[PDB]
Amino acid sequence: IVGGYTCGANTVPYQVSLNSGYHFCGGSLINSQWVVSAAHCYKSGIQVRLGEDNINVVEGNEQFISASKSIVHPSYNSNTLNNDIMLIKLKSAASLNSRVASISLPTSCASAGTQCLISGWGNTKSSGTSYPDVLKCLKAPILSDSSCKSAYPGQITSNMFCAGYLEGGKDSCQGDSGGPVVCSGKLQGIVSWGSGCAQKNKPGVYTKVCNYVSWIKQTIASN
Ligand SMILES: NC(=[NH2+])c1ccc2nc(C(O)(O)c3nc4ccc(C(N)=[NH2+])cc4[nH]3)[nH]c2c1
Ligand SMILES: [Ca+2]
Ligand SMILES: [Mg+2]
Ligand SMILES: [Zn+2]
Ligand SMILES: [Zn+2]
Ligand SMILES: [Zn+2]
Repeated sequence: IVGGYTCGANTVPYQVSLNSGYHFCGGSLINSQWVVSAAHCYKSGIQVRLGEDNINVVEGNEQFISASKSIVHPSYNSNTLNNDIMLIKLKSAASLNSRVASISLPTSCASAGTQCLISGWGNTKSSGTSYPDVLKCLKAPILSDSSCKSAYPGQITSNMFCAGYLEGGKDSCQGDSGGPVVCSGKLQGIVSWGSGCAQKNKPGVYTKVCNYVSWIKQTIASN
């Protein structure tokens, strides 16, 4: 996350860290047994880490659980990143508390203008590499699809939306990947892609989760 701030320990209780021997992506807990993340974060051998803040220090509120199954969206296009969402099932159900909580899926999609919270342990330098050990937050509004499409002509579909600052400076970045974008209490986006990070006129692109609620509910009930 570039131009963000330190969230604070366990202030984003639904945030997860996907670890395959090191943190590689983020994700969101949707109930005690399932996590939603991005399909471009797909790997085999994933361990989910809940209650994290400093991912390099066992501070006491973590739960480390292995994934029993991963389901990448059936129409995921790795070339365009259209339908960039995946579901991970845990081997054991997590114990939810103040520090580990699930986030609610939306009833409707959110409007442009709406401010959201995005978080992750991803890169924090636009030009450089600096990876943080504690969770970083960023508040950004959803941009109109018009400015999104102008920034990325012929690359945006109806399953994506942009959020950010066209002036540059603030953005999610690699590592934040799969992470949450919460606006008004609902999970509305998944950190998917961008052009570099925090570049002017190159806002972040997010998966539009409100278009996947029936797939998510049907998939978790039958698995
Ligand atoms: N080595 C790894 N473990 C790793 C993990 C995830 C990655 N994801 C990318 C990316 O290439 O897929 C990537 N994810 C992005 C998310 C947001 C923005 C943005 N808003 N500018 C840009 C991004 N680029 N590389 C990655 C490398
Ligand atoms: Ca920790
Ligand atoms: Mg994240
Ligand atoms: Zn990359
Ligand atoms: Zn990238
Ligand atoms: Zn990524």
